[PDB]
Amino acid sequence: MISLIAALAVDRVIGMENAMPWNLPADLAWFKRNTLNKPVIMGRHTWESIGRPLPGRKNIILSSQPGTDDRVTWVKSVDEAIAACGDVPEIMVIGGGRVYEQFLPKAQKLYLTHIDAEVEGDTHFPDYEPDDWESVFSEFHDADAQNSHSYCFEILERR
Ligand SMILES: Nc1nc(N)c2c(ccc3c2ccn3Cc2ccccc2F)n1
Repeated sequence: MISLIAALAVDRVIGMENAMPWNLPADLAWFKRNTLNKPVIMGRHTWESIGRPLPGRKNIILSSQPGTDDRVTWVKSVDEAIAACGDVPEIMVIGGGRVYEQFLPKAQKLYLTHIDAEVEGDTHFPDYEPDDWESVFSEFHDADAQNSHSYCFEILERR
């Protein structure tokens, strides 16, 4: 199965991390947990923001342009990325904008972290119709000493 894991701001705004409101430690741990030991598919820029391959995980980069790092797998096609993951229980799509919008049609599960913070941004998350996504889990968390704004974890599944 294919899953997307994203962190969304107000108005479903998607964004490159490293800092911003997406460096939230507790969200990083939610990500690291759900993304541990599963093959990981990203974009160019989402790969640039990590700087290192995510360990114990095949890392796949969807890019129209050629590879610049042998520690990871570069592919050009959505279907090449899926195949490059082998036969695994769950594939994890990491971002960003263009990569989410390419993989939504084939995904069965969403791992959304809604953050209660606003960013002026022109990149958004794909508009999923609630008529084909069931909320299977939400976990609100207050603003914390390490977490600048509150945040709500959510899992959704296609019906
Ligand atoms: N909910 C949700 N979803 C996501 N795809 C991410 C995330 C938080 C950080 C993310 C995501 C994707 C890439 N990074 C940057 C990064 C990840 C791991 C280590 C170092 C790093 F810089 N949170």
